[PDB]
Amino acid sequence: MSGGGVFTDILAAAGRIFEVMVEGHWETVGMLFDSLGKGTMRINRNAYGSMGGGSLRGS
Repeated sequence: MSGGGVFTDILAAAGRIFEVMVEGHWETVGMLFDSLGKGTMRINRNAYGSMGGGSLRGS
């Protein structure tokens, strides 16, 4: 554990810290994201009901 052994564990810890920290980040997103993810789905669908299959056809 001299060199990168411990350091990688530190990396593993922080990564895991940040990771569990990240999960919580998206926990609140179900709110902010919903403001333009749930309702957006409608925007996109409509924006795709013809705009994304005939006008631009996504290509």
